[PDB]
Amino acid sequence: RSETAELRAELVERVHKFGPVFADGVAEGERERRLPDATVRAIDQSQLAMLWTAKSYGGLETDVRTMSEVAKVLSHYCPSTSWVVNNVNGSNLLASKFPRAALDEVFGDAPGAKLASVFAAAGTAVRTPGGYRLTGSWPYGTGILHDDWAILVAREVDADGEPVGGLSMLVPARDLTVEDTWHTVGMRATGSHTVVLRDTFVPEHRVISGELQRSRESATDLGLPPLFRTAAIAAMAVVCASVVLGAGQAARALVVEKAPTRGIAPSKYTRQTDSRTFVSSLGRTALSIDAAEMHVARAATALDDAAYDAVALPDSELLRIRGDVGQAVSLVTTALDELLWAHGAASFAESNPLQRYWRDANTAARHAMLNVHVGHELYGGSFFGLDPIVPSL
Amino acid sequence: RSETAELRAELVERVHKFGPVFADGVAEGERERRLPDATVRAIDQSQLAMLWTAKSYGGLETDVRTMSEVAKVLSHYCPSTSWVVNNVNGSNLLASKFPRAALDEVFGDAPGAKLASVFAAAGTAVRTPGGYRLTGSWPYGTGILHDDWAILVAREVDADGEPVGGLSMLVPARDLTVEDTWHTVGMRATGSHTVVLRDTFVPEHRVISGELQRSRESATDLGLPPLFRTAAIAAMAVVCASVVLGAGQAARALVVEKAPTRGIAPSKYTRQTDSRTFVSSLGRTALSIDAAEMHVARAATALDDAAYDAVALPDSELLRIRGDVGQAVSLVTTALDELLWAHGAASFAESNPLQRYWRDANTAARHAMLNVHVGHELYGGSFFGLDPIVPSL
Amino acid sequence: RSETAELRAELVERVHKFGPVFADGVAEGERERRLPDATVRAIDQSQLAMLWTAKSYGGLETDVRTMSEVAKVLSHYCPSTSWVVNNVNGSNLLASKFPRAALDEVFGDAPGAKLASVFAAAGTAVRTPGGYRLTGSWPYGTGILHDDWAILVAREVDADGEPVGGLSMLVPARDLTVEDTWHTVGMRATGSHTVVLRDTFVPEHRVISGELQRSRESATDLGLPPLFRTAAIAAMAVVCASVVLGAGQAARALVVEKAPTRGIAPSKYTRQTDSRTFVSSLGRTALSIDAAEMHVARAATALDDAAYDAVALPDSELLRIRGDVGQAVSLVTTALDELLWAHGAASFAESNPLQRYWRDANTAARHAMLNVHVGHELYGGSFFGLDPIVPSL
Amino acid sequence: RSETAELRAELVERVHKFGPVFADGVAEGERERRLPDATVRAIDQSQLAMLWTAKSYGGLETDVRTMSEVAKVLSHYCPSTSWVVNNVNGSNLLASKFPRAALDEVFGDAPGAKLASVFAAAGTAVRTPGGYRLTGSWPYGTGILHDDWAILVAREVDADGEPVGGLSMLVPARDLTVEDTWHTVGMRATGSHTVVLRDTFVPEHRVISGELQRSRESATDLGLPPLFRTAAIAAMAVVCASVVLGAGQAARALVVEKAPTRGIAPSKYTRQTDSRTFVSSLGRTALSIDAAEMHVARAATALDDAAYDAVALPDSELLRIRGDVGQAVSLVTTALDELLWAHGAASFAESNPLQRYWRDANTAARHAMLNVHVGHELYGGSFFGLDPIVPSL
Ligand SMILES: c1ccc2[nH]ccc2c1
Ligand SMILES: c1ccc2[nH]ccc2c1
Ligand SMILES: c1ccc2[nH]ccc2c1
Ligand SMILES: c1ccc2[nH]ccc2c1
Repeated sequence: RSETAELRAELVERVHKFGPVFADGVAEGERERRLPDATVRAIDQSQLAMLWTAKSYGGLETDVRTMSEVAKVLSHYCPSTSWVVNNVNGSNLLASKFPRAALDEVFGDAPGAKLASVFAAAGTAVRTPGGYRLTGSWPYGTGILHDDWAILVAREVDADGEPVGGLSMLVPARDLTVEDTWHTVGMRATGSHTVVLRDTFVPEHRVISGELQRSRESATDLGLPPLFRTAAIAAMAVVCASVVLGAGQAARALVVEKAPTRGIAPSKYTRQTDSRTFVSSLGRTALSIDAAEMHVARAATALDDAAYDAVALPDSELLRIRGDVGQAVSLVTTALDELLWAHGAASFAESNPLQRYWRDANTAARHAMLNVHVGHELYGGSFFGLDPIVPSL
Repeated sequence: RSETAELRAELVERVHKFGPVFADGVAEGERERRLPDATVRAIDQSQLAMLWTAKSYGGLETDVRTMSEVAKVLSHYCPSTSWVVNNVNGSNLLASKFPRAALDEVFGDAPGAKLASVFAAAGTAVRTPGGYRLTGSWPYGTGILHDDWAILVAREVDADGEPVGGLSMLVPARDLTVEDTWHTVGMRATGSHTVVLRDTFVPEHRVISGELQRSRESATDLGLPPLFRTAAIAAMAVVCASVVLGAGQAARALVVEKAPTRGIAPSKYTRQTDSRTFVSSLGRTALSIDAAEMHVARAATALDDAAYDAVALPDSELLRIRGDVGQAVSLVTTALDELLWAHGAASFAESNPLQRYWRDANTAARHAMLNVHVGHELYGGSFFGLDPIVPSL
Repeated sequence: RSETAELRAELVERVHKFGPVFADGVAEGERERRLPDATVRAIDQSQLAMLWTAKSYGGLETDVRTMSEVAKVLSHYCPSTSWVVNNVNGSNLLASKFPRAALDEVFGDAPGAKLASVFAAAGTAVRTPGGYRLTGSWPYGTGILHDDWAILVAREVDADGEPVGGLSMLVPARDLTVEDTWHTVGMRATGSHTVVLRDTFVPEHRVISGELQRSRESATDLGLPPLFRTAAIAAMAVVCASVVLGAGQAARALVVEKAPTRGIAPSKYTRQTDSRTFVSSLGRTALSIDAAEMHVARAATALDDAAYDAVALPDSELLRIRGDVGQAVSLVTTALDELLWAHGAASFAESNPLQRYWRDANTAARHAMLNVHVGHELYGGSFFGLDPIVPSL
Repeated sequence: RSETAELRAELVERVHKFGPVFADGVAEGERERRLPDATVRAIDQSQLAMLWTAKSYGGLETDVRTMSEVAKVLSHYCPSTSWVVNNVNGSNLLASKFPRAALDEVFGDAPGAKLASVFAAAGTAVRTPGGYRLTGSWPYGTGILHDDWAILVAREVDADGEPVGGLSMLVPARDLTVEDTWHTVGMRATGSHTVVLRDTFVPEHRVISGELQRSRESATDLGLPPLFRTAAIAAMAVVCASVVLGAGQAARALVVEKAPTRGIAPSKYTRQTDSRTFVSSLGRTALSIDAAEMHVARAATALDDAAYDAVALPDSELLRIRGDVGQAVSLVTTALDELLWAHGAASFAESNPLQRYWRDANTAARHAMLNVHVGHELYGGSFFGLDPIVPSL
């Protein structure tokens, strides 16, 4: 275990090393709505997309905590990069549910392979000899422009067209065609465009049931390494929350950094630190962000402990983790509003990084897996053993 | 009084009549960072910049409540337009502190005259024969590109250069030169650029002491009409809050309008109205916005009552009004965050008006006169008769 | 109308006149869990139980606003008295749904008649010749010990025992028997004991359908005076909220009164007013209480306007009023927690009135008609025209 | 270290073993305002007052985390007992700053010795031959009736009467005289009465400077065991917060336990679990309590890590811990208000444990060391290196 703490220290140190490159390409990504080439280069050199890739394929093969800690530091430099990087690892982790044939095809000669994934069942597939024929239109395809493969969920149907089952299908970039639909006010460089397919062929070995994609049966398998025992869907939500969290932490640091050089208009306080109302308010806001940090870590640690222990997390724990992530990001978005008040009107200038953290965090926070209202109802429901209101845990 | 309620109904009806024009020019203003010509035309035709202009100059000469109600409806169509319109009236109201010579020069042949004003003392003036010589750089000059005059606050100095007093100075557009400094993520079309002057001459009749600009001695003057008895600085803050409020109300209406046609991902709720967690949350959020509405109205009514009654508002009332406006906008920005949660990820699309209300309201809310933390300390301080932490009330 | 504002001023002045008597009997009522005789005397002398009694029976016959304003001032002296007084008027207002025979029997020779009422259907009634035979056990019978009659809701059944309909039944104190069940930590003097009946006879003229008790058909009846056109159930909730509100306002006044004579342990602030963190926080807390005040008044005014105008309030307005009252009391209970923080450890001493307001307001706030969560779901539901989750409006 | 986790499991198991006795004496303690004899017996048998007593004196000598975890479970049975128990250990820990002579006198033949302590400098002491002469009146003396000694802070003065320095003085029960001043609405059995002294003699060996009482110089001393390297004042605040936290957790468990057997009046929801508005709200409230739990643990772990590592905590860390404890208890008191709303009117019945947790937690939370507003200003101030607003850290 002392190894995994040491590795984290190195990967966090890499983010600081490569950070300047990510920070350098912020303006272009905002402008173009995709990651600059220098950034993608840096992501590939740094191996930050390989944290949840297996060691057998030359990956780093870390744990949930390490990915989270890396995510939070990355968001300081560029929230979009942090979001793409984390979604790639999460997508790479989900690919471990596919057969060895698929995994070998994807990672065999590509240690730094990068996957996209959209779980919304936006397509229909039919049985054809040797595999499936897939058609659909999948929005919110994060980082699809730079990814090698994509995991797409679809609804299987028969010759007549009646639904028979859910599928999770791994298709390469060569078969992909991407529509430009990502025009947003935050997380712009994420390039979460729509993936389109039209009668695209997918072989048997690169298709699993959606029922098997959600599986946590690997939790008790001693043959697998700890990482692949982890509850992947929960783990993905945790690291996504870390991206949002990290942006909020950067917003706090900035407001602290600039407070002694600014006043509170139109008050007598020429310095923001001179106002004890400002200081206590900032102390309060900081403690909310600290709570969100403790929330994300609690969940990350629960997933890591169970993975190493090779025990299956009960539904109640998974339901609680979904509440933790929703609560954490909800605290951050409220904290950001409080930080804009603390800073003042200059925060909304395009030259100011504060509005950038504000916009990126707020946009990313409304990801399905981070829904605070759904999270509350899930966690609240676990106390009475009610039916989960979401299909996947 | 039944007249002033009838007039409001007509002016609100005008906003709806001209609204389509304002709504039509939203995309261009966002792009260009200034109001389209059709909008400025509509503002001049509608007389919405003449609400706080005197009847003797062919103005409408209404009251605080009416301006507020017009402001809130305007924000539905374009928050930037609402902000410019309201700042013009407020600036026009502040001009009534100047001598008749200035007022005649400004409004004599221009019933629809539009003033800018920045109160931050960003310039220095010296005595010269017949007037003053003024130099400075004044940021945040709202709607300056379309305005005829500008009220600029400056610090008077002597031949040696030692501060002697504060001044409020009315200078025309012909003497103005505007720097392009307004690059923001919200309230973009407001064109709050920097006003620059360099050894510009201002005559005696268009200069008053800053000490007289803040004056509320007109409160008891029965010679003046009610409007000009009103506490102008307080009244300006109230209508500014109305702009922010109105945006929040439009955000609420939109979320209500779209809820039955959307789901809550990734939950079983295919319709947002099917979730009672969604409905109660929306009910709660709506009640916060309702409180902000009641806050702004309370203040508006206090100012109007005293103006018609010809009584001077004590400091405690003015201090309370400053708390009301800060509280109202603080509730709206928090409510907007809650509405983004209610709506979901689609809210951050550029095609969606929700992120537009969100950004515009949040940017405008950090106006000095709307500072929530300062407002709290002011109102709290009035309970114990502490010294106000702001110079103007 | 200038009369009803003048009358309010007098009735508020009466509360101050008789206030010392109510304040004098606080300690005894706390001890004995019922109102002292001096208090009941004062209630009868002051006519504060006759505000919603008809003028034809020698009552004051005021409006919702006046009752609310009286309620808020009463809570300063003794919250329990305020609660009893307001419940009596509300119960007296509900009696106007009964036939003239009942009203004459109740108010004919008793202008200062005081009714109790519990709406929870805790009893069953059967048809007998000339009336009904009633049996049941009704908890939460506020002020029953001092009341002359009681309005009890029951479920009608047949000889076999199958439910047939809902009833509202007016029975006198002579037929009542009261069980001592009111052992609480707040609102102790309210004496909300359980009313018990056993095969008690109730004649036809003192029984109406529960369906007619909830009726708002009197809203458009020009024959009735304005008061009896008012939506009684909504009006009762509003004045109940006023009792809770008034306690919160008294808590605020006390904290303001004592702040300059106390410190903030263990800080350097020997005076609470010396801490600007304390002052701004108090300013914030005060603004929440101000919002609750504006909420209650908004609702009161909506009910009064419609009553005088003789128009029926649509469900949406009534649903909104239920949200207003729940929001108002929710703000007050949160504000009280904030005021305890402001004051400090001395607040929880039995000698300190602050913990008394705290306990009384918190207990009363959980009245069914003041349920904040139900209120939110009701008001939220009105936006989409959903079925109300409560039977009565 | 695996020992200290094992010991905790046993001490938590002891609280459950002896819990029934504490729970049994709740009604009497509430009535009499002091701990029943069976409780004091149980405290002495269980060794729960000996957690922060040295092993050399036959104590358990645990750490901050263990005391905290024991505190939280104790509050389930009786919050007052938990508060007394924790204050005794904290007082016993502070006694380690005194010389060996004092420690031997106190703990030499009394392994289960129980100390009181009040830090408010409410007394004056003068130099006399062989020691000091002490006079004063010290309020809030928790558990003084059952304690063997008391640590009292005083101001040293000269023959003339001018202040010279601060003192911390250890005096036995034989020299104590206790005034009955503890009449409160929560934490009643704590018996926090006033300690009075009149020209009482205190020898040199049982007196240290207040300057040495606050000392953290023991942090780096490898001669001392880890427990006595811990920052005692910070550690005391942490365990006090644990008492409040534990009460809030018990309130949550109760509301969860009773929800399926209760309805939400006056709604259609016959069961509380049937309302998804109730469930999500409870989920939200639970997450606030979870945050407070994570706050207290974070602080406890920071103190324990530094103690075992033998490093001195910088001021910034100590300032942060003071923010954590204030935030945690602030979350709990707000959470309790939310839980009363969830439960309903039955919560305020004297027979219901919910109002007991509510009152006890709220009273205890206003302890100086748990002041949320002071905590915010302290933690906020650490970001800019401002002077601490409290004398002790
Ligand atoms: C939930 C679970 C897994 C996922 N992979 C990509 C998106 C996404 C959402
Ligand atoms: C405060 C008072 C008046 C003002 N006029 C323009 C800005 C502004 C701010
Ligand atoms: C709701 C409506 C009317 C009522 N009368 C007494 C209680 C009560 C509750
Ligand atoms: C702060 C620090 C230490 C203490 N001991 C007893 C009370 C108390 C408060």
